[PDB]
Amino acid sequence: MLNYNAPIDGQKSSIDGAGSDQMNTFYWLKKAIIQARKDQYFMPLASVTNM
Amino acid sequence: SKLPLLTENGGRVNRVGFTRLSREGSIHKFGFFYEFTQESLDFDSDDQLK
Repeated sequence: MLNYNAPIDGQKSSIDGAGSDQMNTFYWLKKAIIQARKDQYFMPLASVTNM
Repeated sequence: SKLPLLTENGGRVNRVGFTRLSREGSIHKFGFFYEFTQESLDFDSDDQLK
């Protein structure tokens, strides 16, 4: 029984012999987890005087 | 020496015989098998491993 073992942790899969290993070992979700702008007081309470 | 020289009075002379042989041949069996676990086909880099 050729078993998948665990390529991520180092154990090569059985069918992948000699110098070979699995070449799609995870999934990129491609949806980055980003942060938004910090809440801004002070700034919107301001009048402007053109120069 | 062994020519079928037949005379004119005939008779029981020059008698021969016949034989036959036989051949033979048998049948054998061959076969082999391989094994796989479902994970080793589901979780794998290549699609059509089978």
